[PDB]
Amino acid sequence: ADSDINIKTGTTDIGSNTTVKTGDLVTYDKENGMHKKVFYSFIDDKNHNKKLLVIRTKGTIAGQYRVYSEEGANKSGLAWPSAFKVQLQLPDNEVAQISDYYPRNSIDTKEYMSTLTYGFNSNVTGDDTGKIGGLIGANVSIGHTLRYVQPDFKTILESPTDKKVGWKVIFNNMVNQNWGPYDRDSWNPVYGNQLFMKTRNGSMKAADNFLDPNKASSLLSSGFSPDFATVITMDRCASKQQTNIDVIYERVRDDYQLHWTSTNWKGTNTKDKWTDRSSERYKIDWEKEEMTN
Amino acid sequence: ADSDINIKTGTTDIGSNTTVKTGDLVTYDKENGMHKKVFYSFIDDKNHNKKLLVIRTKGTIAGQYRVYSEEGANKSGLAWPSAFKVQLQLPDNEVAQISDYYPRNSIDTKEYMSTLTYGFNSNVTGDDTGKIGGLIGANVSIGHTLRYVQPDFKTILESPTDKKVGWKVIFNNMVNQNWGPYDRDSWNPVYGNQLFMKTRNGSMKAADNFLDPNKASSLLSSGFSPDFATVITMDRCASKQQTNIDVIYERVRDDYQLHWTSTNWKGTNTKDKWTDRSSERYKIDWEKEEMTN
Amino acid sequence: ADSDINIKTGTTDIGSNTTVKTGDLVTYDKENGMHKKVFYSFIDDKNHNKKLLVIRTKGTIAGQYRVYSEEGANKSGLAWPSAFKVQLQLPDNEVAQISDYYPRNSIDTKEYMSTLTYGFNSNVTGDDTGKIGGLIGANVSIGHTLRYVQPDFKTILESPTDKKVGWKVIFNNMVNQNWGPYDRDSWNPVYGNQLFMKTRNGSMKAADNFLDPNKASSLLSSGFSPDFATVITMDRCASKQQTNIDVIYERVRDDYQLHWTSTNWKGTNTKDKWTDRSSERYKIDWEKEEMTN
Amino acid sequence: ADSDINIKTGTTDIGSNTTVKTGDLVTYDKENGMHKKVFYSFIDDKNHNKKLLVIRTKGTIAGQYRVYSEEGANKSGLAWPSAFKVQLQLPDNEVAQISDYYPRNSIDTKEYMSTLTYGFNSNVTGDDTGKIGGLIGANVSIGHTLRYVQPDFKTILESPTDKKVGWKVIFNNMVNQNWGPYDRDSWNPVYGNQLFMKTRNGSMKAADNFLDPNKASSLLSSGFSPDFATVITMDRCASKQQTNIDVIYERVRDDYQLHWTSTNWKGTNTKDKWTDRSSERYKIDWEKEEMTN
Amino acid sequence: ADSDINIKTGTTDIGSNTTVKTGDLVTYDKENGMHKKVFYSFIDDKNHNKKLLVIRTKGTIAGQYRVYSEEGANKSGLAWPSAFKVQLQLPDNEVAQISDYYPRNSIDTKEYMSTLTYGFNSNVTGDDTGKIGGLIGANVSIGHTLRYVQPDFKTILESPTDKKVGWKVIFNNMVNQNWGPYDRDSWNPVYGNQLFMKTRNGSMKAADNFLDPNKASSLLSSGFSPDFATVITMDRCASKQQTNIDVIYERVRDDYQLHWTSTNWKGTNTKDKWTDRSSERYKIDWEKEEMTN
Amino acid sequence: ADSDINIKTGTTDIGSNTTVKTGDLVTYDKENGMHKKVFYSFIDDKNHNKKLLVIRTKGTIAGQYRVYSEEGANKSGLAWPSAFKVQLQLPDNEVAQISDYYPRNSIDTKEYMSTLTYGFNSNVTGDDTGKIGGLIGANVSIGHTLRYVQPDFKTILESPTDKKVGWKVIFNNMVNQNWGPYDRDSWNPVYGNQLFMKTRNGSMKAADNFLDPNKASSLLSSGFSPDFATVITMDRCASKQQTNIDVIYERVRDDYQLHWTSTNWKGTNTKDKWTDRSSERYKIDWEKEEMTN
Repeated sequence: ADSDINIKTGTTDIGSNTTVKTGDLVTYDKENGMHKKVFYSFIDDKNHNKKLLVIRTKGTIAGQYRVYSEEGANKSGLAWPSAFKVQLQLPDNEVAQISDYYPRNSIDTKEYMSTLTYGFNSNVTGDDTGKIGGLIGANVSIGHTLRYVQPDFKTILESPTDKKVGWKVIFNNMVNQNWGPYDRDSWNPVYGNQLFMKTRNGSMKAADNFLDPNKASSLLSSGFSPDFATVITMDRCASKQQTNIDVIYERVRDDYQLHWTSTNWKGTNTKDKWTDRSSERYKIDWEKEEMTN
Repeated sequence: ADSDINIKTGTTDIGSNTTVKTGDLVTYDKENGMHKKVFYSFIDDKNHNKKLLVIRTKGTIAGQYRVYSEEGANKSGLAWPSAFKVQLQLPDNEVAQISDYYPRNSIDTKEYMSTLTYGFNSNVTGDDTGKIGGLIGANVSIGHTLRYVQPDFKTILESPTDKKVGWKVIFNNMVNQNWGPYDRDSWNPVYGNQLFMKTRNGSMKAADNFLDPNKASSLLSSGFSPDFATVITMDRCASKQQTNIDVIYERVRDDYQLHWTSTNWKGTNTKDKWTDRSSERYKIDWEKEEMTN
Repeated sequence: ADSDINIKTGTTDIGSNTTVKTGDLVTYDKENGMHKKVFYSFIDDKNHNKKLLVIRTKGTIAGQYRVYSEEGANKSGLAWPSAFKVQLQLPDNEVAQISDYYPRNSIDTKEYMSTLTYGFNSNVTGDDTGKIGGLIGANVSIGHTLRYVQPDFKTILESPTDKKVGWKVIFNNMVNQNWGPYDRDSWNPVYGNQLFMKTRNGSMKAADNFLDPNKASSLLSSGFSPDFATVITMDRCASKQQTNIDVIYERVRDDYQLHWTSTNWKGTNTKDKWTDRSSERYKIDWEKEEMTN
Repeated sequence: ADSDINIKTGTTDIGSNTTVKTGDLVTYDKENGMHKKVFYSFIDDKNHNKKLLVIRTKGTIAGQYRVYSEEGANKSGLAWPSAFKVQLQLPDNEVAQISDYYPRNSIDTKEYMSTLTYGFNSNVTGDDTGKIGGLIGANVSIGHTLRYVQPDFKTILESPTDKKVGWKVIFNNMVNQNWGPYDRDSWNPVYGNQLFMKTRNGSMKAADNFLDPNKASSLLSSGFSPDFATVITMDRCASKQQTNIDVIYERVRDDYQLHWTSTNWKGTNTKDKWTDRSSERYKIDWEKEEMTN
Repeated sequence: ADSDINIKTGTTDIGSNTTVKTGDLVTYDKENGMHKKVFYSFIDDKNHNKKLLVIRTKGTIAGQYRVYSEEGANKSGLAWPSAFKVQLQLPDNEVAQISDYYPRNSIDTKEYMSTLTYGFNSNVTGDDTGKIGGLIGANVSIGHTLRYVQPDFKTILESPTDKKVGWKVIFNNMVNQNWGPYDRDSWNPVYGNQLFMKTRNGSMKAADNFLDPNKASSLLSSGFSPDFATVITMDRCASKQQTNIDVIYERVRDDYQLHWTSTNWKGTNTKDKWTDRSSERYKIDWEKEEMTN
Repeated sequence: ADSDINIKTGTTDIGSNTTVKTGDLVTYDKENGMHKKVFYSFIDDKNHNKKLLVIRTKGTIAGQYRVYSEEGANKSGLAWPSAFKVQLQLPDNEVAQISDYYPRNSIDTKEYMSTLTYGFNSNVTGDDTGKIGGLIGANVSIGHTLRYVQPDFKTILESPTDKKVGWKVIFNNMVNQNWGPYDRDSWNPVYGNQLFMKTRNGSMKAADNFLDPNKASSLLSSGFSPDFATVITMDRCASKQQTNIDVIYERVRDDYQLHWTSTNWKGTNTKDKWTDRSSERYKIDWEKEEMTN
């Protein structure tokens, strides 16, 4: 930070003694079930070499964890969200540039532990027949331990350019009734993929053998709420002071099937079966400091 | 945050140099046992493109954990709250939109640990008859550990649109006298569901074999206090400056029955047996900046 | 800090009552996949003996983890980023000097634990034939444990001079499907290097046996975002008030090959096979307090 | 602190309503590889009985971990930094005094744990031939555990006077590929000192059997950045208002040799074989409030 | 605090809207190796019933851990600091009083853990001769664990009066090459006191068998830096406005001797062998608000 | 707090825009060894319905842990402080009331852990004579663990009235050379109470067999420093504006006796053998906002 290089806190930051023009644009895509919200802030700092627009993409993409198919009592299918995506894109003819973004990719850590034990033991054995025994023993043991945190979903900043930025929140793995964790590639020769299997050999219909959504991650059913920030820069003496920007919300859905194998349930996951894409074009007026649909 | 993109803290926030009009509306629903409180804040920031109304739903929904049925000394029933709900809804013809909400759904994590141990041991055994024996052995062990936090109740933001938003606090699982945890689907072939049974084979009346409310979650008897925030946006030059909004409080009650099976007690839980719903219509005057019932 | 030597906080910091001139310069190198961003701040504090320019190098270097070669079904190659580098360099004829930098190299710690246990046991055994036996035993064990944190990538400040400063983020080690950790030098006589092996003996094409990028560090595929800071000083009454500075972004790529050995897969890693360099020259005008390409 | 003795926070600190004169002096010693930086602050507080100069010594001393000798394929030598030192000295005829310094020596702690466990066991055994046997046993065990943190390098304030102050950062111990930790005095009859030994019996050139610098502490190769502070006091009505001060940076280098003993590698460390010393004299003008070389 | 009794924080503190007169007095005792520093603050708050002088004693008492005696290859002695002391004393004829001091004695805590385990086991054994045997067993175990922190040195406020106050930092115990901890009274029949024994039976000179000072607490060799605060009160309308105060720094040195017992080394510690006292008299002028030697 | 009920922080606190009159009264009782200090604050807030006096009792009560009796070499006695007390009392005819106090009694917690493990093992044993044996075993284990913190001394607020308030700091239990903890009621048939015995069977004088005060809690020898706050209210329009208050400091001392039982040492503790009590009457003038002896 600034204090690490002997500089007062906030000295190098943008936006002091500036009037900031903020706004909210709200859309609801009913077919895709996406509540999209753009919170924008225009910052024209006289001491900064460019004009800034901060765009925060928020809202909620519904998970839509849903049993969608019932082929009798022995086969069923469940659609579930394996990824949520948010993308911002400027057309290539624009002179505005994507300057900053948040959050970014972090370096993950793990804790390592090493152990070395050694010991000696000895005993003497008695008896009422006068038999006397003895024993002397020694042992050594070496151990290694690895500890780390696994989230249910991972937030990843995809490789940005000066015209395009994006984030994806992807399914990592989940605990199923204290078992697991299972992921999209877990395989068992007997039961297949047990991601959303409720019982291994229950006698109910297949449509009733899926994990209850309250027992899974809330992102699967209620959905994910993005909170992403992009900073777009514009030259002050540019000829054209109007920009277009596209914002895309996305949901990728996998297909998890349960079928009865005459002795137990077997699960099978198919990746990226469906994609729901909701796009919206916005107009930025830099001189008026406003954003519209 | 702002400091992550080289921007002064609070630069992009709403409500600087603004007069905020606050208010409280309090109702008590005696039949449903709900103390409903609405704390509203009108923010008309000149630098923001819309008028904001922040509505905080608060109060308390009583748990109403109570023994409701006694069919002799051998069977009894207990009504208990498995869910609390808060919903806000705007009518279809309104111009105002639901812009923001809090809290949202967060990604939950788990801690994973793996262990690998290997060791060698050796011993020599003597005897008084000159018998000498030896032993050399080796061993290897692999372990996996999973750790995570389990709350008694989960707070879930249900999928919002621009016209309605909702939260639900649902029962997750509970510890019964250091045993468990048990949930609404726990089943034992001998005892059934042991969520609220006090003794496994006590010889008292069934109505006296339910877990004491002081030994359970305080949400079950004393109740739950919502603290939820919604932000509603309105255009400044809209023709009509009056909005209607519905606020609904809900309590879903399960039915837990104990009966004597001639050897021990057996428990059975029935889900969503009752629903208490208390609705209230409010009028928002944007020009006067007030809310009324 | 200042309070440790009885001095008010921030008393000795630079930049009070100063007008700071900030700016952003954004480039996108399409061939190298590098989004380069320079955030500069000119600080001319009258109470400081020199003019300061703080340069923050930011942006994102894409990882570009990708399968690049398929020699049939039994051989494949994967290019992956083992290092990301950022360098700033002043020409030797300049009079401006590199004054400060951040982050720097930290001293790492480990936690040590010692254990000493001793115990005694005894038992008596008796059969129905009047056989009575005894046993008395003692044991002692000594243990040592070492615990420390291992990041996936390490950030290192390379030894700076007054003309050039640099950072490198280098691959340390990675967990592969709860196994490992593996690094660039892990070797197994049977399987070779298992850094990005998906299955040990799976029967599939070699190009399909590499670890999924979602299951690895996000730095490998999506890439790394630099956050480095340099402080450059300049004399106030210097004759020439123009400086040149070179900023270089680098990506070093290793080559991980999988091949079928008729029984199982074997992986070999080749270090520093490719290097992608993206250099950019900037002009610093100290009088105008501006920075240009 | 002040609040512990009922005094407003910061009441007794120096530097309120004072103009502070700061400056930077940067030197690069190419022969010794030392980037030396002095950040000075002159504080003349009217309410303080003396003039203060705060000198912060910063910069970076390069580690210079490097293979320096190759006597064929069976012998090699590595020079590595075992200590970094920073010293400030005033000539004995000066009237200025060293008043304060930071950091200082802190008291280290350890965590102690005692355990006492006892138990009883019993079993009954029975064969198909009517043989019945019993066993009753008891045991007791006592354990002691000690836990503490061990940094790779220790920073120590050497005993100051009113004319000279100094710090040294010295090598403590290091983990070598999850083994150890090893220090400068570790000895093993078979392998000698295994501080920087890569393989115990690998068949390669001796120069290629040293631990890779990326797998060691970053201080060994990239180097150490001092962050030390000294406070010098001077009387206001002294006749001579000019002071001289010497600042010295030092690097002590050990010599680690690997040689082949026809069966395995053996390592030997020689302490304090080389010393690189970089000295610089500065002139302090108290009335002009400036510092020069 | 104030907020606990419904009072604004800082309301009851001293020193608001007050001019504070601060000063530094620095001495170096070369014979005793003590850098003594007094930082004083005069606070004359009009709303307080007395004049306050805050005296902070700082500086550094050198440890002076050194081998002082060699009586051949078989006997040696080492002087080491077992205590550092700081005392302030007012003459009994003074009317100023010691009113406050910091730090004070804290209440130390320990963590207690109780464990109770019980279990059952069973097994069946069968060989090729038809011999079938069984075993059923049960066990119970009770454990207690105690955990607390042990600093190397303890800081103790000695019982103050209104005329004298004092602190002592005393040696508590130390880890010797991962063994111990050892204290001044540790005794082993074979080796005596092993506080600073390097090797138990090494064949070297006795003077070379003492623990290296870099492997011990830095307080032992480099020394201890006091940071103690005293508050003196004076009546405003007192006839004489001049006070005398004595400040004493002290170092107590123990004598640790190593001698060869023809089989191994034996250590012996003698307590409080030497004491070094450095006393200084200061004059306090309450009218001029200054302190002098 | 205030923010929990939608109220600005500090809105409801006392003492804004108020002139506070503070003072210190210092006494030293030499016979009882008590340094008593009263720090008072008069607060007359116009918006508060009463005048407030905040009295902070501070200082130090010396522990006075000391050997007081020696009856030959086989019997000795030690006086040690088992309780420190501070009491404030208003006469019953006063109009002023005790309104608030700090600290108060807090609810203590414990951590509970339950464990259930079960396992299976198998065994196949061979021989050179062709004898083959097998074994199949199963086991189950249940465990409970309780963890909580135990301080050496407990601070307790005794039941206050409107005229009387008090605190006591009482001895809880102590660790004796890593054994224990022991308390005033610990009893062993062989050794009695081992609270302060240094050796169980050492052959020395009884007066030399007591634990070293440096190895015990510092409260036992150096003593306890109270920090207690009382708030006294008074009506503004009252006839008499002078109050009296008594402040009492107390130390209760137990008597720990060691005697030789011809085989080992035996300790006995006698509770509340001595009580040292020092009282002081203070006059409060509410009009002058002054407190005197």
